[PDB]
Amino acid sequence: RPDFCLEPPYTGPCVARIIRYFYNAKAGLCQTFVYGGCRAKRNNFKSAEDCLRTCGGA
Amino acid sequence: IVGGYTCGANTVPYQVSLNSGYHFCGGSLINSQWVVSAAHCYKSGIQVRLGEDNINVVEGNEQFISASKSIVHPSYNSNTLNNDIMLIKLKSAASLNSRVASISLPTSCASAGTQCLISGWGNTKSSGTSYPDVLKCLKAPILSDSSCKSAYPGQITSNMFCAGYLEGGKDSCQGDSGGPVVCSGKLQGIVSWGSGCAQKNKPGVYTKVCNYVSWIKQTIASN
Ligand SMILES: [Ca+2]
Repeated sequence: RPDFCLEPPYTGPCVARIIRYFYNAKAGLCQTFVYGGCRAKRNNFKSAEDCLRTCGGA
Repeated sequence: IVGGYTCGANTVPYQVSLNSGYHFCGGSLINSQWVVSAAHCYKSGIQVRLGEDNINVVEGNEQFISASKSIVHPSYNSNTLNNDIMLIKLKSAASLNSRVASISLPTSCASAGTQCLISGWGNTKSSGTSYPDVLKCLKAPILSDSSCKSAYPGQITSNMFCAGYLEGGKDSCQGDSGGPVVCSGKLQGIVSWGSGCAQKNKPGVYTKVCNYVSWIKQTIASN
């Protein structure tokens, strides 16, 4: 329900080590994190550009 | 791999690393032109790295071959994770010879208690993050379907099996996905998912390869 841009990054149950971006509202910037490969939440982007376009300013 | 040991350079010749600008998943070579991995490891521009030990340094026995085809199981369910298997065709045939070899597919499924070898370049810490340079190994037993379902209520399908130790401390972890679970020289599982790493009562979950042998053989032969 709340702004998905403010949710902490979600690695998920799968065990891959895929680098994705998430918007870090505390730092005011899109940062990288490890995504496991499945069950991604919305604050998970394939590029800094996608992250900024979607969550910039949150 | 958490709680494992250094395998030793090229001691697991069928282990490959899937690279997309960095290591993100593992895989198992089953033929000079084909690799088996997990469906959730599907990515564009995959480069398969064979003959690897130190994943961060060129040691002289590596073969970097790009994927020409990455076929995810037609019934893979990205929500339940059922049918988490993928076949990758290599653009050129790999040169097999001691340090690079294929692993046999199973002729029958493995029973609970069967000791297996799980390997990968994934995180080695149950708390925190530390990625190894060299390949890590872990000996772990296949667990009963009953115990697997008890650990993960309503999440275990007929195409999944648990392996590891309920006490915790030994398990596969982020970066190991798609990698091998070999028992008695046969590829019985593919690193798929879990709950945290090496946590008590939360063993790793693996794709049950024995249920896909017919599909694997026919798919490889028709591509
Ligand atoms: Ca290397």
